[PDB]
Amino acid sequence: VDHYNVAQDVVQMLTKYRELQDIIAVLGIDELSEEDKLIVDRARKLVKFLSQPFQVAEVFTGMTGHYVQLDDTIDSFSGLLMGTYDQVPEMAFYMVGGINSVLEKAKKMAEEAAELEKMRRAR
Amino acid sequence: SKQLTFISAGATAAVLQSASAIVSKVAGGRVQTKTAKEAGRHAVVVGPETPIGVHTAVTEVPKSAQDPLFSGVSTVVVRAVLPRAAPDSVQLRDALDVYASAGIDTKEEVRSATEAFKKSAEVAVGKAKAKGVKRIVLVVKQASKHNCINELFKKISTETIESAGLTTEVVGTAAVANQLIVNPESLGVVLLNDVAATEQIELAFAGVVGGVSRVYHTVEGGKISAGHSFKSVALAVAQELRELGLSSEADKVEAAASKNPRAVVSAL
Amino acid sequence: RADEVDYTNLPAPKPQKTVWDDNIETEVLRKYLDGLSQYDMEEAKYGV
Amino acid sequence: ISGVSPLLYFPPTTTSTTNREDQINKNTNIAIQMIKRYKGEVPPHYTRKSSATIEQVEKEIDALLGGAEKLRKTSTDDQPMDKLTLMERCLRHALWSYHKEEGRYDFDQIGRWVVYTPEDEVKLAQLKREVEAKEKLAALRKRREEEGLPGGPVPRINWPQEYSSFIDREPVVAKRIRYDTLASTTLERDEKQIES
Amino acid sequence: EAAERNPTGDNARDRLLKEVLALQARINQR
Amino acid sequence: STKMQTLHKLLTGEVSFKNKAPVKDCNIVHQFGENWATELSAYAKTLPAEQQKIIVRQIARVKLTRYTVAELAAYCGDGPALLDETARAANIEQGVAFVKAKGVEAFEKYVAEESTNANWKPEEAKKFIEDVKAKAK
Amino acid sequence: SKFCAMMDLLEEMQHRNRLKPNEESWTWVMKECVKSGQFRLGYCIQQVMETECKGCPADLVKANEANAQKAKTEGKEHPGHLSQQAGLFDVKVE
Amino acid sequence: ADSVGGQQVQTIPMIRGARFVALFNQKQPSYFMNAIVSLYACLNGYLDDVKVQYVKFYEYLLVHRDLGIMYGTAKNKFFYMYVQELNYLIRFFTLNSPILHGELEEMLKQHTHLFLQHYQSKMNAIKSEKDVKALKNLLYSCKRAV
Repeated sequence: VDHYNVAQDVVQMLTKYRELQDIIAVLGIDELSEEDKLIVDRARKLVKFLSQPFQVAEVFTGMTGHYVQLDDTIDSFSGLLMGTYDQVPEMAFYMVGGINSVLEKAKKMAEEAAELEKMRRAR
Repeated sequence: SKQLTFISAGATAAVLQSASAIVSKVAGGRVQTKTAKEAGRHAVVVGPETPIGVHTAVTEVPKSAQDPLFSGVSTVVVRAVLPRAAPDSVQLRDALDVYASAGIDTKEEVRSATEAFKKSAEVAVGKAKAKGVKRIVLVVKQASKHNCINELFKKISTETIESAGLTTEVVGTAAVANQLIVNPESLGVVLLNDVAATEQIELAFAGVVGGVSRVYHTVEGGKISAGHSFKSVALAVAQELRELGLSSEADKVEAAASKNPRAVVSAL
Repeated sequence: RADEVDYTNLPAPKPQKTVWDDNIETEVLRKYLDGLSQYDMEEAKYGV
Repeated sequence: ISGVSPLLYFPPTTTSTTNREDQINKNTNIAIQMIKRYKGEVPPHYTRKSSATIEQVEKEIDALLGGAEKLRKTSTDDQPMDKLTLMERCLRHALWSYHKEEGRYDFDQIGRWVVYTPEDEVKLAQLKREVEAKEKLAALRKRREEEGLPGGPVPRINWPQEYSSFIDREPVVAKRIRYDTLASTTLERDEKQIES
Repeated sequence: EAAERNPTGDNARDRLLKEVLALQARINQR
Repeated sequence: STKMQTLHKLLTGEVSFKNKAPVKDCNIVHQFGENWATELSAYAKTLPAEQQKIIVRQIARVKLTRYTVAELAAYCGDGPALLDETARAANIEQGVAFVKAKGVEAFEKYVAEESTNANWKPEEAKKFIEDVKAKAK
Repeated sequence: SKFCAMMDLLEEMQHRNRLKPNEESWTWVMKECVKSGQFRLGYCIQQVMETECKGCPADLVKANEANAQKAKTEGKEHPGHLSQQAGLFDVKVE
Repeated sequence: ADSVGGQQVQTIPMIRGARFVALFNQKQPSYFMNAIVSLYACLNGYLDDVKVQYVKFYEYLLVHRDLGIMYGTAKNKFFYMYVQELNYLIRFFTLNSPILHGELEEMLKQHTHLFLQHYQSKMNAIKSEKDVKALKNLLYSCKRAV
């Protein structure tokens, strides 16, 4: 039942984001209300999380493949739908496996950003 | 001089009188036979019902009394017995499962059950090491009602056995009973959780083996014989006399049990 | 000469949940009777 | 039910001379022990500073309130109350709480002088349903005993149909034995000792 | 008052989330 | 050939049922047939002595298993050989008690229904009822 | 259900044939309700007969009342699971 | 159509239309009696104070079970949900008839008052990590049950 409900919620959110894309392209993201903004952000994160590198795609991509489990996927998607990962950077879900890898990539991105900002301030 | 403690737990007056006559005739009056309800040594308990003060309920397949059908089989069936209170009072095996649902505290009961399970696991692992087997089989009733007592039994038994160094395989009741009655040679040591179903399975195994006397280990420390039929009671009396130090009498009683199970007293 | 028999397949015994009569006693002991029914179904599925 | 059974099923009838009185005594002992464990320890004894009876207190309260009946004035619930009304409410609340604890369940007065919260109302309704159900069950079991039917409850089952459905006979035999034992047994307790 | 009187993978994920949030807060502070 | 091989493997325990159900006489009769014991005994004669002995032992153990755990514990205490006679005596005693408790016609009807549900032959039911009546008086 | 069959027949007669039911049909319906023991349907049919026809038979009304009182005394006034108390998270929605 | 890019104004037609849309969701066919009763309630506004996401649970409680009996506030005689034989009576006589109109309105008022008092208040008060998930599961289960 958890799998079914998560799938249905994901489909509804993606459909709503697809519908709202047209308004975004006509009136701008600012015109949308806060609820629509949250839905848009969550939908983009879901879209980027659905991406998954393959162990046979090393030559095409240049990165190690990932194997994900059904329970891990369901739990991660449920958390994302509930909003447990709103503060996470959007790009962290791109070309990754589970939520653990997502958090590791977010940590790496934060560390690199802090180092780059420190260098810029030093300049 | 010496005393033999006869305990009755759900036994028939006919079987009790048969046992009394057998012991009197065989001993000749040297060792008196006193009736009581609890003992730690030189005690024989007649009747399916478990007596008071017993924590281990081991039984084996004696070589002398092997049935022709089950000749050569070697498996040790040990049942764990929780402390028994008065019949009116709630037994531990049921209190530990009902108080949890009711919300009542179950600390002392849990501790007592843990002590009993640890003793039973120690006896079972000792038997397994003596036999040379590497893995034992735990038997737990899968009834949804017994979702706490069985869990505690499994946890404690597996912890103790893993600490000792042997392996454990958990199973239900119906499948294990069918295996023990059809192909018992595939099981070396089987421990049973404290349940009426396990007690009945142990009794059925003892009966189908051809009639044997079970051994009960009490908190006081020792071994007491247990029987439920005429042949089982005769074997228990023979073993008790052998323990007392009577070999010829024990052999005669064993021969009478093997020959005329239902009328051993007249046979000897 | 085919389609003879499977042998190693046993149909699962379809359990039937025990049904109690509608009475004040049933209402009072709903929990106990339902627990008995659950135990019966579990025993049916587990054999004994 | 393929396979001829070695034996034909018969009623175990093991309760040949197990008196319902003895069964109820066993149930009462079990309940007493369980309730003692649940409560822990009896609360320490208390010595009354003053000696009086509940009936005497009720009479005194009624006499006190009778003198101010003319002075007492009705008003809307949301409007502020009067001293007479406040004294009445407090005294009646305490008195009826004591009565309900003691065992006198006058729901009509309790719902009036003790209910001030929806939680209280829900508790009152649940308690009333429980009491009425217990009374009806006691009456029905009394009638059943008079009729001579087995005291214990019995399910609505077609044992021939269960036999036909089941292949193995052991689970069916166990179920029949359990249900027959339940029917033979009487699930009643010594309410006198429980209340004591 | 009575309620007060009466009385690892998820933990690892929570720890990682806390660490990432702390890193974001730290870079914001910088 | 395949049926006999599967039956021998199942009795030996090499191959279990699809649902891992216990290997009981009732299930064996349901799957293979009523004459499984006779056909297996005939087939085993084409096997070495050890296999024939194993077949006989497994058949006897299955016949013993045909009873329930409670019945085995109550009646098999004095030996499997005496188990059948003990069970028959217990059933006859139960029938006598039923007759003494609830008349004779009610006992007759109850025995008829019990035989109907238990697949007992009419001749066997008549023998049992006559035996219990004779024991009563 | 004889009651359901008769109500369907009445609907077919009145709507798809333009024929007004007579008092005999309603009396038969009330008799069936009384025989079945459906005191609530008996009450509804009594109200319908009072509204359209010239009242409901006293014998049938009394029989319905007696059946209702018998059910009330025996405890079968309403279903059991409805009387059962269930919280927000307790309702076992299948 | 006009509310695509602007804040909505909660008028009676919009509220009732949203509730009807939520009701239309279903997996299995619904019996005529339950369907017509729910539609009549929504039309007459007994759901106007009910939440859109909780309409399905409201309907489940109204149809599969009852609250008047549970809370001891029963006053009707023949108009009860568990009497499935009232479907033909409803087919014969319109709901907007003196025979059933009063009983239906009383039952709907009682159910709505009880729901708002007890269940919806708890739903709005839910604040946790597990209670919210349980409520979501319950809502979906009701949605695909009725």
